[PDB]
Amino acid sequence: NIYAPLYAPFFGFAGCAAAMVLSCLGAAIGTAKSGIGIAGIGTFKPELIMKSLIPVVMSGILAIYGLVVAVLIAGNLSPTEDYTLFNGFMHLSCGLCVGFACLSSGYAIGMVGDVGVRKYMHQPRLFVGIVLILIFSEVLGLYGMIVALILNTRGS
Amino acid sequence: AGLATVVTFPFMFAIMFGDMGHGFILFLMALFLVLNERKFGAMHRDEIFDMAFTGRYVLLLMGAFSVYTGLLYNDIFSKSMTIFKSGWQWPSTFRKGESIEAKKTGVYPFGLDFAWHGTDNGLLFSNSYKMKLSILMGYAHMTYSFMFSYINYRAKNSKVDIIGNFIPGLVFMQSIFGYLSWAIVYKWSKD
Amino acid sequence: ELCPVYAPFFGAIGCASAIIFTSLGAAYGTAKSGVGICATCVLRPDLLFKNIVPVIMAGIIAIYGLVVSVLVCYSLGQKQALYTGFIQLGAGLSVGLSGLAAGFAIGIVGDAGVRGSSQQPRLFVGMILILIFAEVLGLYGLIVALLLNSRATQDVVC
Amino acid sequence: ELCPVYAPFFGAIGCASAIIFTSLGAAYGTAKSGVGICATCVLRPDLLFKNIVPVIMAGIIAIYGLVVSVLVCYSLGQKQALYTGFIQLGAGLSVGLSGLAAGFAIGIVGDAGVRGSSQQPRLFVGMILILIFAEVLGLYGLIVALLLNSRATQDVVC
Amino acid sequence: LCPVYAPFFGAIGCASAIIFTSLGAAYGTAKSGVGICATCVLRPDLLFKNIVPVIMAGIIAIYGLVVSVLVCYSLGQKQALYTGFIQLGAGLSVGLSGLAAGFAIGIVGDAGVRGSSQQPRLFVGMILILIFAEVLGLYGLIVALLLNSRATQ
Amino acid sequence: ELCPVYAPFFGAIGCASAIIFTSLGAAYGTAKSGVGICATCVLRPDLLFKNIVPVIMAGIIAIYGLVVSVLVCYSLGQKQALYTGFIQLGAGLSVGLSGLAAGFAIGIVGDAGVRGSSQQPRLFVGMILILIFAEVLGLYGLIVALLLNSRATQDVV
Amino acid sequence: ELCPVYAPFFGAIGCASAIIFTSLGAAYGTAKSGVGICATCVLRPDLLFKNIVPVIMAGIIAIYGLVVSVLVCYSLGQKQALYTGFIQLGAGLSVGLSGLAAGFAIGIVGDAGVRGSSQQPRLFVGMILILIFAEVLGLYGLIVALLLNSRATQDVV
Amino acid sequence: LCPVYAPFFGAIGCASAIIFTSLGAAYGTAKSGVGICATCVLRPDLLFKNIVPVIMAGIIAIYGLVVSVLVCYSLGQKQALYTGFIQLGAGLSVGLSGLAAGFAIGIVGDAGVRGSSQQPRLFVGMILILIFAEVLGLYGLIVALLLNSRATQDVV
Amino acid sequence: FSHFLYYLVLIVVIVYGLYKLFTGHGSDINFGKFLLRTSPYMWANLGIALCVGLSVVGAAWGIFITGSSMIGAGVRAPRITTKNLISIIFCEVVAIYGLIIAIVFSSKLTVATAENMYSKSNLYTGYSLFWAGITVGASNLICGIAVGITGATAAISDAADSALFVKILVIEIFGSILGLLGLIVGLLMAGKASEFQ
Amino acid sequence: CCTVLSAFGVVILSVIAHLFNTNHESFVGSINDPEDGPAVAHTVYLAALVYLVFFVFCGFQ
Amino acid sequence: GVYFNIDNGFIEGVVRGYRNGLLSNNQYINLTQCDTLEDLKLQLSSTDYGNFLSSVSSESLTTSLIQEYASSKLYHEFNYIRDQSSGSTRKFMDYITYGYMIDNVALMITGTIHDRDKGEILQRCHPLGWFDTLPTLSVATDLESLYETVLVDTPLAPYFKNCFDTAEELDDMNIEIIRNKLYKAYLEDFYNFVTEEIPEPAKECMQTLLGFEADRRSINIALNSLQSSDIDPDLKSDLLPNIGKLYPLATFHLAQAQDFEGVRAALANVYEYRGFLETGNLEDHFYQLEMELCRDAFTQQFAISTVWAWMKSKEQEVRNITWIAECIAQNQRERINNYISVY
Amino acid sequence: ILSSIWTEGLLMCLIVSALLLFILIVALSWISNLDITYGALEKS
Amino acid sequence: FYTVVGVFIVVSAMSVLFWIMAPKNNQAVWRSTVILTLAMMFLMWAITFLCQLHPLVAPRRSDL
Repeated sequence: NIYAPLYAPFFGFAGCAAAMVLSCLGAAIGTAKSGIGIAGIGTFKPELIMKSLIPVVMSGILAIYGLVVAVLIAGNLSPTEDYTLFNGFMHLSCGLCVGFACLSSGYAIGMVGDVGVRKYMHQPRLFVGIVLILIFSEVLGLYGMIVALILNTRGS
Repeated sequence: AGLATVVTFPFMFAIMFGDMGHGFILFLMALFLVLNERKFGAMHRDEIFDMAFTGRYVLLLMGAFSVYTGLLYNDIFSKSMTIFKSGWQWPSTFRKGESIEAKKTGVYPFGLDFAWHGTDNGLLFSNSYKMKLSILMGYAHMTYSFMFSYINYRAKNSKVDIIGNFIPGLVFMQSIFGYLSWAIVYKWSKD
Repeated sequence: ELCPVYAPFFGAIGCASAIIFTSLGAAYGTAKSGVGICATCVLRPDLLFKNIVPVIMAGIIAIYGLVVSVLVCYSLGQKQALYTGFIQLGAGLSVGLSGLAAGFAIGIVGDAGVRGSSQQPRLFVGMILILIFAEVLGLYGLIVALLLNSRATQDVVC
Repeated sequence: ELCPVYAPFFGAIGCASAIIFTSLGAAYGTAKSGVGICATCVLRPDLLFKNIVPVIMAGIIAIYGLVVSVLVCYSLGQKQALYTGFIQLGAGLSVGLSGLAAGFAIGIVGDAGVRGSSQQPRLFVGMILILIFAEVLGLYGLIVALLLNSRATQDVVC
Repeated sequence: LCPVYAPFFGAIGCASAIIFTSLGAAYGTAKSGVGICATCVLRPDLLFKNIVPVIMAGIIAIYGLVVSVLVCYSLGQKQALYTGFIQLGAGLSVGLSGLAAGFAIGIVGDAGVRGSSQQPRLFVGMILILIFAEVLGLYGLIVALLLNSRATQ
Repeated sequence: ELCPVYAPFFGAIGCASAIIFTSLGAAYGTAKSGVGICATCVLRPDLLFKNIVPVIMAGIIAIYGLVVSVLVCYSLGQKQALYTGFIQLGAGLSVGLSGLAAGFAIGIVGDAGVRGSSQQPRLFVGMILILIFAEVLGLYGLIVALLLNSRATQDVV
Repeated sequence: ELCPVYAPFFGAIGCASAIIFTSLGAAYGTAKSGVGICATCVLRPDLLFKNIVPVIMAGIIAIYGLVVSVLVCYSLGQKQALYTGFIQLGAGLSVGLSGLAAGFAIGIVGDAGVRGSSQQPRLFVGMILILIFAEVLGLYGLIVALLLNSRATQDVV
Repeated sequence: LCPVYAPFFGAIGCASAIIFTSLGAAYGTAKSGVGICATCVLRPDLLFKNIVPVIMAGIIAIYGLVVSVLVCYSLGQKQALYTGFIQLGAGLSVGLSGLAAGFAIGIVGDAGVRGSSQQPRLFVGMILILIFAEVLGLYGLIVALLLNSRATQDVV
Repeated sequence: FSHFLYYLVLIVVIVYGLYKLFTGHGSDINFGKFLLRTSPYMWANLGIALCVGLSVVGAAWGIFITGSSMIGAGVRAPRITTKNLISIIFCEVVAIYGLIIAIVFSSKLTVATAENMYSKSNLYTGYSLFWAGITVGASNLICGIAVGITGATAAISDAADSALFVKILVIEIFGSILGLLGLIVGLLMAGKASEFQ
Repeated sequence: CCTVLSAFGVVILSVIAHLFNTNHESFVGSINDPEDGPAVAHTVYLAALVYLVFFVFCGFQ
Repeated sequence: GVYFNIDNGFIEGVVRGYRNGLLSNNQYINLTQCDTLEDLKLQLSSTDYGNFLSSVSSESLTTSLIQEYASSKLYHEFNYIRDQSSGSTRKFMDYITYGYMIDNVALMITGTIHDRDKGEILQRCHPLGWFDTLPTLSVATDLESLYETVLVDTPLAPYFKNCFDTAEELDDMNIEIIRNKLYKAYLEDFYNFVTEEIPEPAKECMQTLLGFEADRRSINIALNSLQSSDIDPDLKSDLLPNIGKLYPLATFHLAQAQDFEGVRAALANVYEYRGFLETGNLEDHFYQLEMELCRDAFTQQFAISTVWAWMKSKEQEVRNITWIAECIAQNQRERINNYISVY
Repeated sequence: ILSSIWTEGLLMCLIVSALLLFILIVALSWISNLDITYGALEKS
Repeated sequence: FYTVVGVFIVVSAMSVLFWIMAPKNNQAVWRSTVILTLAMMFLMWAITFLCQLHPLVAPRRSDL
């Protein structure tokens, strides 16, 4: 079969790896850079820490976004079934458009939710705006996951 | 926790440090400190030798168990001991330089068998044995130290802590890794 | 010869790029402006919801990337023309690397605008107008990619 | 041979480049001059709709890129000459990488002009004068790209 | 099946197994020896108990030497690509692991021997941290000695 | 095919790199730890002849490179196997890029140690003890390269 | 095949390299240690001809590179073997890229030794001894390249 | 044996003989000129005594010029590839060694004319160090002349 | 100088690609035939070695990040130097993840017959072990660095006040989700891959 | 410390020489092992005597 | 924060430990309740100062000896942190001490115009701003023979770029000009060092802490020039630093500020310094804003600006302890709560 | 065939020797950034 | 396998006979050291005996 060559799972497992590595990279930037800002206010008003763990949770959801598409790419890969190069390019693209989506969303959550938590010890009215900017910066990875799911269902 | 440590720490040491030659050296340099503990007690000890002489009885057990387990292995300065009768016989008539197998006659009485020494696939068998050994001894150590939690919650007379932590912990640990440790023994039991 | 087997590669990376670079620009525009929002609403709490307009303005860039990437995704085929893959690659780059530019512009304008609008209340209308001039760049990229994607599969053959 | 299969690649990345490298110069001219408006109109907010002319002249070069991207887009085909792809790549680069220069010049001149036009109000007519020279650099690239694109499909064969 | 370029990967694996491990051990010796020399100018009686990080860095290089010696006894002119790439993997594993473990022992060791002169309760702390960083070289040595056993089968 | 024409290239690079990178390592060990000697023997020049041990232990690394370079040089040939060139490349790199590390460690430890040994004379024994662990790195590289070079032309065809 | 057309490329670039990298190392050793002479012989102008030792020991490196670039050159020739070109490239690199290291280690030691030996007169012998240990690196590169160049045309067909 | 792309290496050897020696001479002239024009503001009588590092820099460019002329007058269309390789080696030998000689002459000349106004006895030491720095380019000249003497010796 | 080489390699790649494309030979730069004809043992062994290498270079990274600040923060407050070792432990478990995945991958590493050597399954199980070693080593790298950073902040907030370590251990938990998710994905990727046959 | 190494040199090398003398298969039984047993035992037993000389000489220290 | 703890792991965690010894508001209220300097010593002995005045024993204990020893242990802690520093960190520690070297130069060359003895004008010098040729500034009077003899080998040598010596030797009027101009060139150089080589989290929060030093020095120069100076604005503009938040528009109006209203209307256009010149003690306004800028520099973790934010906070702590011990020794308690505590 | 010059074996030796040389350049840039704390070695 | 149960009987009966005959001076370390060490010795003996009772891998060597 000229449409299903034997090097096609290379681009599917590359889609798995780009969906997992870059999304957990974004999740790790988003949890580490924000945990810096949460622990920075550890002494000055310690009672605002357990309320401020939201940019850590919203960063950890970005790894679930990559986990879902990595499971759904790895479920379409078998050495006995035929696997087109179209399918491999499509899995490469759907991992690649969720990995950098979650990477950018994790950079945005990490840069927002430590400055916000670090200024939140002065003004206690910041929290609604902080959560709102975190929602706007966390739907960035949801957009990429939507594109990845539509692209996975299209390419198979 | 330092009353189950007195056997398990030298024994978990000896599983990692298994050799009758190095074990006898360590037992001998520990017994040198045990027999001379009166001249060394009234003496200024620097920190390294204070560490070594404060534990002159942890090293005696760490040598005494290392001799036992390196007699379970055939490892005497990485050599075998042809003490018992082997469970494997080699063929008598074979060409020089060819790969041959051994036929199983019986089972080796005490410890690992000495026909695995200069063997190509002996290291695969030692990998399987020592991996399953580590799994079963870790299972035994964990399910022994988990009963002490029940004895603690019983001495505190807290049935709420028992039914909330010990029983859902017991039938979670034993239903997965107790089943794994049983399955290793049952695969060893069948032919 | 005219619709080769490696032809959906260009359309696939064009569908990827319109999310990658667009979400990168939108993330810059949300992050750098949210730093200014969280830095100026310490002593100006009542301006907390007037200052979200840079962040919303940067989220519309990612919506622009989302629309074009979905509309490219629903034209990828196995027996696809190489012309179609080239057009989808061009339409993906045209949204991605222009939404990155508009996100850079909104991220650099919006934090200065929310830092000056807390000090001067009449600077808010100027901030909104400069952000419209900054968002229209990504709007131009979306216009180019929607006029371009409509030409993929018009006179394709073989 | 004279119109190969890979021939629309250069036309597609010339349609894409004429908005990419144009909008990422227009974004520099918007951002670098908008941080000079938002930092100046905190004390002189009556000059807000007068200092915004660098942002407008940075938005004009993005329209210069948009026109050339549309005119390169509507001359793409599956079976076009490789000469047409080379000409469209040349037109896209001529608009993009010269509108990038015009945007750099507008961005560097504009914030220096709006920070100085509030100390001396007779520097605004000098800012407009320098900024017309900074803005005609993209119009020259638009002239070159339109003279290329008029030559694209004139006497092409095969 | 057994090409002419197949002992390149085994020879370069035997090379890298001692090269990267000695780079890590050299970083762990030098950076933690700067801390020993800086600490023991005001409190010199801690000189021979602060010597533990350079000893652990030496144990790392011994772990790399073991893999290099055990790879170079399986090299031949006519070995397969299977043996060649499995010797390459056995080299890369202990190379990256000894390099990482030596960097970690070097960065933990000088901070530990500096905190041990101010607070005497940090000697047990730095030893218990450095033991976790020591066994990472063991974690690469395990994969190296497992890929060695699958060399000629 | 087993003995190609481009096969002495890897052998000549292995003969070169064994002396090149050990000369780099010994040069850093001489340089960095000789700056410390020249800085700390302007005040106490009586201990000039005992601070020279980082320089000597750095210069041992160049001898480690020289031995392997001579032993690779006297095994080169026009019609040698590609296996021999690969083994000589590996034995050149195993001494060179390990003695480079040993020379970095000797230079850093020697410069940190001869500066601290003039303020505390008890630090000299600790400096010697750390420099032995720094010099056995290059010794281990020497062992690896000798075990390769014994294997280089053994059963070649 | 065994003596191809591109074979003197490696020999000519080795003959170039053996003086290029050698002169670069000797230029670092001359410049870096001439800064120290021009800085300390303003206070002590009587020590000009005494502190000239690191510049001379930097020039001896360039002499080592010259005597290998004039021995590779007369062993060159059209339709020489590719083995000969590889050996000449290796002997070029062994002198050049190790005399580079020896020149680094002569310059950055000799500047500090000239800075120090104007304050302490007993530091001058230590400076000479460290510079001998830094110049024996280039001597080792010379020995490796001479033993290598001796085998360039030895029974080569 | 004498291919068509053979004078490319000879043209690069003719270029690189003057290019890198001019770069070295330009570094030496620049460093020494900054030295002179900062040390002869207060001491103008020793202006013409300090021009010797600039002369030592110019002799490096003369060394490059001589080799480039001798390589230029041995070029040809139907020359050997051996001749092109030898001319490339002779160009690089004088060029990248005159570059180093120019670096050394510039650094030594700057450091010597900035301190020779303070101590008048430092001039005969500066001349002596610049002799060792100029012999570094004389060595590349000797290697280039001995290469170019054998570029067409036994050539078919 | 590194930017000069990044530009030079890019210029050489563009000139070589346009020269190969203009002369009608642009299909000679053939990445698919490169994937079909390289040995699957390269990809398999390279994936195993990079799995256990890049797990350890993240584990050892996190160990020094939350070790050096633990020892610095323990000078005034030495009552953290044993309790806070769980931050070393959380960044150390990402190495045992890569180890127990590298051994499971090396179990799938046998000698394939030369007649079916570049087959469908043998090439599949080279690709799968390569990218499933990469996605575990890189995930454990990034997880080890993130847990090291969030443990270095915890080691100083512990020495500030004792009640803060419990609150900032939660961030280490959310950071150590990542290595376990890489552990899951690398087992799902090489789940259907067979041995070399 | 030479008396400890010398006592182990008596004991270990005497056991090794006895296991070469009796043709024990952990020392002779392989192809790569030496062929003649007592020929190796004769040169290991003399080393056992040399270490016994070192043990007696360092035993009076 | 990924490459910080290589060379700065131990350095930060000790400085973060030094931060926890900053006295809180309750530990200041417990100091304001004291009745005797001995009771204040025993109250400080329960903090992290413990037994620093142990070699005094209640008889020679004055309110200046507390300021001596409490700052001396600050200086020894700074030297311990500096001795463990290497690379860019050690250079950053040196650039902090350059600003104290400038003050010791300007204090050493005024003790020779007044012909005060050299052994007593050096015990008033600052211990962190020590260079090896600091006592040898008592050798000449004019600026050129103090630069070209002593101050060439000092690291203050690039900072003498605009000090024009017109062969008038020295009065007290131009030593302050030389001081302000050296501090101007130093603030320029250290801002360019922070912008150039210091990493990004410790860059933005150090540029603000250093631009505040520039703005405070600009306001103090432009406000002390009213009473004891009659200078031209073209010569006054060479004394104002150009790195701060206040430079491009407001230091011009501070240069031609001939009256107090020329300063006040110039500082009314800047947003965070307006209201400082209206009510209250201006020095307390600058010290309060300094502590509010040093407080939110500890809240960013992997930053070398924590050293600056620690030592300025610890200097404010020594100033607050000195003010309290001055209040409880002279029996004035009307303004004992005038300390500054953000910790 | 893949190529005649850039064959299947040369092109995957130049990937192994590029990965190893990348790790070497990274590790040498780590060891090159190693500086000594000189203030804890002087008298002052 | 019944020669593992037959050794478990004589180890368990010995441990029960030592639980009741431990010396009264240090009971909680006589019947804790000796009874646990018999358990661990029997566990490693049973593991090293059952791995060779029914083996799946035969010993294979070339040089003999």
